[PDB]
Amino acid sequence: MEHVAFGSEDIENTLAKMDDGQLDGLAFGAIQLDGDGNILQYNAAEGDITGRDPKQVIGKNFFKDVAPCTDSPEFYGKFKEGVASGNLNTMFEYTFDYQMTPTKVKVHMKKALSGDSYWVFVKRV
Ligand SMILES: *C(=O)/C=C\c1ccc(O)cc1
Repeated sequence: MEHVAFGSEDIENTLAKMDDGQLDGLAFGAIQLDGDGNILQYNAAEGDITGRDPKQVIGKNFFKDVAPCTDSPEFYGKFKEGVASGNLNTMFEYTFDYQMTPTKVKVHMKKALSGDSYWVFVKRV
């Protein structure tokens, strides 16, 4: 396992050194996005929540294609305001119900170390 705690204060620094393989070792769901909503990375722990197959979503748009539930001021509204402001760091509970059993999660969104990339972290509550 990759020993990194969900919500860590320097998680962006840590996850910068990892590759596709290493991100599969985390105890929580991790998704990388560009500033538009396209998925750049998707770890196996996230797949173990949504029934989604990582390889088949990478390149698709999160808010438009993959996960319509997040297309809301409560989720997508925060992302866009962060992508706009040049900073994002927020944690909240959400429910995923698209093509899946309604599942309650804790979500964490934080700007990455790179310029136009954002992290979405998911865990069960
Ligand atoms: C509503 O958000 C639907 C779905 C969904 C699919 C994949 C991931 O990673 C989160 C949420």
